[PDB]
Amino acid sequence: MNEIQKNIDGWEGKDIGQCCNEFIMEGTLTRVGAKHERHIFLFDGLMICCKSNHGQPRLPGASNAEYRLKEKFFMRKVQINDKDDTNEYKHAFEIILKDENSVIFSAKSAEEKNNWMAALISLQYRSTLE
Repeated sequence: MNEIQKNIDGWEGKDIGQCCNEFIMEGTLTRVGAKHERHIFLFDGLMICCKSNHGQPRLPGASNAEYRLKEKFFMRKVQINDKDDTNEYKHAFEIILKDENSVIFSAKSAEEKNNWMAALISLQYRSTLE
């Protein structure tokens, strides 16, 4: 949370570093829904999306959370759906995470795209097996 506290906001949650906080997957996905980006961070406890659009003051006031940790407790059952055509589109797909919510991630790394969906498919996979 120390190396993450400088990329979150209100560090939501009641002590996670003790419950886990083991960032399963570390990566930043863009939300193709209004030119918006956020540093995604699926924790072994839940999913946390660190919003990222602009900066904020109070930098010299001990801080550096340019982003904003967004509560996303669905990793326990996600559903990524790489619904894109790059060749025809940019580089984003639909993400169907628990709590019935669809997103529009935007990756630029063939690996990230795979690690983006693989990571999600990793947990979502534990929602029936393992």
